[PDB]
Amino acid sequence: MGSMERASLIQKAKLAEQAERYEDMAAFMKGAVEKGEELSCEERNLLSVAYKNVVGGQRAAWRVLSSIEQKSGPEVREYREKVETELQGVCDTVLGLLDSHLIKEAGDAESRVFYLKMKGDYYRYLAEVATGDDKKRIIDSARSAYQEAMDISKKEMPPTNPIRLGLALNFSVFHYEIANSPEEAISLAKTTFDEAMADLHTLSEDSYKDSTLIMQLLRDNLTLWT
Amino acid sequence: MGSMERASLIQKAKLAEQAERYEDMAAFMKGAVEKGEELSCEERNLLSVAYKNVVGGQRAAWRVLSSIEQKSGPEVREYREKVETELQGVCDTVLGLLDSHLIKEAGDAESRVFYLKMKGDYYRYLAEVATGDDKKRIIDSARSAYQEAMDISKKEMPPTNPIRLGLALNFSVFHYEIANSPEEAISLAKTTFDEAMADLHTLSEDSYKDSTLIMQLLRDNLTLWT
Amino acid sequence: GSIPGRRS
Amino acid sequence: GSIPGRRS
Ligand SMILES: *Cc1ccc(S(=O)(=O)N2CCN(CC)CC2)cc1
Ligand SMILES: *Cc1ccc(S(=O)(=O)N2CCN(CC)CC2)cc1
Ligand SMILES: [Mg+2]
Ligand SMILES: [Mg+2]
Repeated sequence: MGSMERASLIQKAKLAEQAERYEDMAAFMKGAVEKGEELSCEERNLLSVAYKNVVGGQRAAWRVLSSIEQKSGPEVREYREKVETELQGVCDTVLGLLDSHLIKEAGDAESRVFYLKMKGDYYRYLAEVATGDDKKRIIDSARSAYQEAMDISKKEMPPTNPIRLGLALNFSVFHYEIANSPEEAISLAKTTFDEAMADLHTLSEDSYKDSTLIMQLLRDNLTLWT
Repeated sequence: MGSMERASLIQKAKLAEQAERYEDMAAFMKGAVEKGEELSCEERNLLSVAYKNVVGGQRAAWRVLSSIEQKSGPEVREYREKVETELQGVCDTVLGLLDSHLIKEAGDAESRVFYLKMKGDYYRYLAEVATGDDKKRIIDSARSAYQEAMDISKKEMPPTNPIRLGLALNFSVFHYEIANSPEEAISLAKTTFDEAMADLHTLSEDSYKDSTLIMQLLRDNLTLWT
Repeated sequence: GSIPGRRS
Repeated sequence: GSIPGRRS
């Protein structure tokens, strides 16, 4: 997208979202990132929404094909492998944008935490499909990214901040589903929920709605896990 | 897909449908068609389902972008144009498969009607986005395909046959939405419904369910149109 | 509306 | 489940 203006790429990403054209939306936002300027809060959200939709469809397809493969010529494995390779390619693309150079140029806590949460998520999606020599290393990469995000978030954000809350939610999912640490997942989700609940009194009506929506998700996991 | 076995392409198209990977499903079925053998009833349905899903997403996106464009830089028109070009490319691809050589090799009425209904549908989707020198010619192409399908279907199929019913449904939509002929649309839908209703007594339970599902769609249009 | 036609 | 994260 090198010949398109940054502002036009951002405008088109917004149009692509309204049209439910998430692959286009991701390509527009990748082009925007590659212009080399830092991203605003709204632009970070467009980038994240685009790729979460793309990889979400791939993950759902991969789970369907993997289930069929587990229940049973080479066609099912071949097709599962092609969807898997495509999913890994998208994750690698996102990780490459974060490494060149979104994270290193992100100095305030809001931006850096956002990108490190992304990094943990995309390594987590790689871990979901990993089986071999690098499954352990991929899991550690996800852990390290989430942990650094958590350390900054606890130092620099209030406990009701929605990015801090979503980070803790996803890290708890990492512990439960990837790292075989359900007790760590439960402890993290409970502590996060309780510390947020104690801070709600400081919030406006609108912020209260933002925070409680994510706190509910923590609760729904705790209900499924306990 | 020239190096993949026909049977493997058909198997993978079925897997792609279960995974909701419709672009893949369409590419697998295009590969199957290009092997040059005629298609069975089940295979014709896989081809049709794949492309209807692909073009359906494009049409829905095009309508979102066209609405935004009508309500209002060059970005919205540019993006609507790119989605439009992609939609036209898919329609041209389907029409090319029908012309080389599905229709000419389709000698029994079931196959020929199925493919001519497809041809009418894909010209209808082209007509939905056409504005210029060829809008009239594209509309006539759709009309001619549907009309030939109708002539064969009335001669060779009972009035409850589901393909005959779906053809009449879609042709009535063509009349209402494309050809500015709502009375022709209403007459066709009413006559189709009534002649099917008079034939239901000949059907098994399963066939009765197949036919009445499409008759309901004719009724829902008649209710919206009258 | 036309045949949905999107499920085999 | 994780953050849906699929709508801006
Ligand atoms: C990872 C993650 C956390 C929280 C959200 S949110 O609450 O839906 N929200 C955060 C802020 N932002 C601007 C209002 C939009 C999304 C999403 C993802
Ligand atoms: C164009 C069109 C007409 C009818 C259908 S159906 O009734 O859903 N059906 C026809 C036969 N076939 C095998 C049972 C599957 C689909 C679909 C499309
Ligand atoms: Mg510029
Ligand atoms: Mg062969």
